[PDB]
Amino acid sequence: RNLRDLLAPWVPDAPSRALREMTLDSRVAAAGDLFVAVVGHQADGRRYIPQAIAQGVAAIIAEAKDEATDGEIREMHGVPVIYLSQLNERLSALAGRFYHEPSDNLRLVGVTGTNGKTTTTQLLAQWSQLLGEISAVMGTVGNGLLGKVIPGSAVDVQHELAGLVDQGATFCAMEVSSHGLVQHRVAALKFAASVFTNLSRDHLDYHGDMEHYEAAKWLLYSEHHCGQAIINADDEVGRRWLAKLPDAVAVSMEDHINPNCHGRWLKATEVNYHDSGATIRFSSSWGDGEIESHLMGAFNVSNLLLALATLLALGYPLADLLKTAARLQPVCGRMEVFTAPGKPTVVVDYAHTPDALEKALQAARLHCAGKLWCVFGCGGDRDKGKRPLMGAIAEEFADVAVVTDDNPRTEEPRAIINDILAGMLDAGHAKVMEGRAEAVTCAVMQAKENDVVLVAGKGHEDYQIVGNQRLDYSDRVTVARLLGVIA
Repeated sequence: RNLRDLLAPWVPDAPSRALREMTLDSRVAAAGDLFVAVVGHQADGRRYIPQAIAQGVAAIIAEAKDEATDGEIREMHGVPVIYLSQLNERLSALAGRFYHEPSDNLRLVGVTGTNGKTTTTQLLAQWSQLLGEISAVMGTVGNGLLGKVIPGSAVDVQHELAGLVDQGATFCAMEVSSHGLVQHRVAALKFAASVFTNLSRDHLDYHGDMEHYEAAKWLLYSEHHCGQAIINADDEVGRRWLAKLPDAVAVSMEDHINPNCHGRWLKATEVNYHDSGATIRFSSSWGDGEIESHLMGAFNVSNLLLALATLLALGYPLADLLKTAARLQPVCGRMEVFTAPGKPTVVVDYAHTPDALEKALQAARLHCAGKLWCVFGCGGDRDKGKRPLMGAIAEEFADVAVVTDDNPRTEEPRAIINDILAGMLDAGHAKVMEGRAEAVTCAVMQAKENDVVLVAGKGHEDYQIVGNQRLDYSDRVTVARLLGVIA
């Protein structure tokens, strides 16, 4: 790491200086560092140049706006200060070079969209690893090699990706937020593939607004190295973009592939939602097949198909993907299915809002031949508004609502339950059982073999907050033990 080499693409004259780390934060800027002084929203890093110098940074790269011309090399207390125009725009490229282009030394797949990013990223990372990659993820859950994900500027992105390259990662599945993209946080990453789960947002009913939003996004897209484009054709915006991208892969489970285009495509032709997952029959430009997914609900069929289409597009052989699909697992505590011979199917999901609970129940219903049970409660000492809404949802979308406790904290547990019941048309038809473990047990032990019990609100969280006490408790463990299986 040398300032002169770092800057060679942009500034030919730059002085030679050994550099340690690259940081935007003057507070942590230490001896030998490159401090990068940016102008942000109500913050100007140039103000902190004297501090950084006093802390012994080897060099500084600074926003040129108002202060200097692009490429201008100055010197303050024997420290080179190099000014660059549009530094925010170029920060990704700058950090990329500094960290030896990590995205050129592994297969990076970006996933964008409002929903399904985490799941699709997890599936990409899992499936690629099943086929022999050392895979990693970067997303909302955290960053790391698979099974080692620990819970962010353009510099942080490149640095983290370099970290992963150093740990041996050959594949990385990255969640890309709309906000990250707009702020040029992934501007210089070489994506092998970019996956769109959707491109549809609220607040775009005026066609001028839809046009500006789309224009902004198309502009951003055109500036990035997206690689193979894999787009969900079941999304309306998805379809519009597919019409403009003859090389993009169209993915559908709802009959939106237009075969006249002769493009690359992948479509589920039939899905059987059953008591332990989904059997997905599909055709594609790569060949046809049948996958046994152990994920639940229609949305996860879509996510799986997107990951499949992506890996096919990257050249992973269909036969090997088919042979490994049954090993794909859900994100822990996300529509995570528990089955045991001759017992009801039990799904653990973290759904703890009206919208999430509704979606979870609708997903569970697809796999449910008998009655759908919903075991849930609401957090105490928190916003109470969702309580009757969750009651109404449980009553509507389940056949049996079992209302119980879920982190009652210092609030009277029964009072929370009463607020839930208040939301129902027929509270008397709900079952109430206090002690969460007892409520779970009640549903699981009474439910028929062909029933499904959704246990909602905790997912992977292994505690029940009663009073001030963080009591050891797991829905997953409770369910596993009742079914005689292992969590």
